[PDB]
Amino acid sequence: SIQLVQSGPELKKPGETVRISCKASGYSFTTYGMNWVKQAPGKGLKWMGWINTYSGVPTYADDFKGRFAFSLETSASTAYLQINILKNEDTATYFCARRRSYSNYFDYWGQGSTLTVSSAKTTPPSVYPLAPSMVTLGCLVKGYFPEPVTVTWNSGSLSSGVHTFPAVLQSDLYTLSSSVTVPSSTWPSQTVTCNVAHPASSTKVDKKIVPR
Amino acid sequence: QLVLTQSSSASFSLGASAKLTCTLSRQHSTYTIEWYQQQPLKPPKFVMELKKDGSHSTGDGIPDRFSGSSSGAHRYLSISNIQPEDEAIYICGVGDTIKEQFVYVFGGGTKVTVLGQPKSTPTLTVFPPSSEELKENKATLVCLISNFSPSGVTVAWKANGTPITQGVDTSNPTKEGNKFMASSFLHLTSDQWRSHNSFTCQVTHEGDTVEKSLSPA
Repeated sequence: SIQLVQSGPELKKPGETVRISCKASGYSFTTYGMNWVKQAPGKGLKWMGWINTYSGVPTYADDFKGRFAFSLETSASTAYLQINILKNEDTATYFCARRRSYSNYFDYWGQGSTLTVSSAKTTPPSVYPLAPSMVTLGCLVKGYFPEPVTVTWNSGSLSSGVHTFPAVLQSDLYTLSSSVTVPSSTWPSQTVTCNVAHPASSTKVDKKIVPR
Repeated sequence: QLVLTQSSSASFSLGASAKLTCTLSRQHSTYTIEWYQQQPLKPPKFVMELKKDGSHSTGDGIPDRFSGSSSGAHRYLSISNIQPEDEAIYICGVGDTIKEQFVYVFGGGTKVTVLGQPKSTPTLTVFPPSSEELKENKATLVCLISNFSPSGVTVAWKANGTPITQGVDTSNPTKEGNKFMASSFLHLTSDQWRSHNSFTCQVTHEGDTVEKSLSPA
């Protein structure tokens, strides 16, 4: 029941600084090396380096010597990645990964922290209800920045028949749609609500779907 | 001077013996490598460690149709009876220690597609703008495209049966079950929505086109 849990998505302007965290649980933090891996959108994995969690000594890959700093808070079982003087192409999901060294491999990974570096403003989504054996209802999650958003239906109680589609991007705003398919005999007599979260703006929106 | 070379993509027929190659730099031809698998919006996951003599150990969550083989600087990941669930990006990696300094390098990754699956025509679901959006003087038309295989589609929109390209944004496909889905949006002003007799979402899949329309009236 070992886990690595990272901090959430962030939007920063070029020139600013960000600190991403990776909290280990289920083992002694100071006994395994913690590695950092960059994945730019649509690109491969790039090893950034690692930090010795006992001594606090960081080792950087050459492409990450300069603006990058690895540090620790051992009492919190947490590793940190700081990036200074941010550039657009620092936009990426960053993963922490534990290395075991019978075998040598990356055995546990954090979920990723998605960093967007842009001059565009944080923008919460506008959420619109989409009404027309089964009926398909929807929610349009329009014009948010940065990624990502999460969508559930009836607070997660409605899971079967839910399809959430990939976002599109245009002029520094993302849009996506989510749908749920329910029996026609149950709507509108039984209420259906989409729940949208946009972590980077700390917003949550509920929208009831009612007939149009 | 560690380098790992991988082709960027590979395709295999369903149920065939698939083989992916990762090649070490010449001077590192004897090195042990690691294979990882990665899916959308998820971190990579360890598949196996593979030595120069072909011996290997496989990771958590990996079924035994996966095996490793080696020849010279080449390291192979094989998948017996390859299944659609095996579609992913496979990335090799290699570590070394140099004057007490650890160094690690990932290959570029190979995206694997499984061909020869049963074909499936897209289902279209269209939605008109909400009254809420219309009050903001805007209209987004939504075309949800689902239940299709293989994953390639093109999407066009028509207004009164004439092509409309301005304001169209179409998503990449994503995998649901074994099949795929995508979305397309047509961004209009509320006046444009109200002024046309019809708007049509037109989806081409495997060279065949299906259409579904919205009528403002």
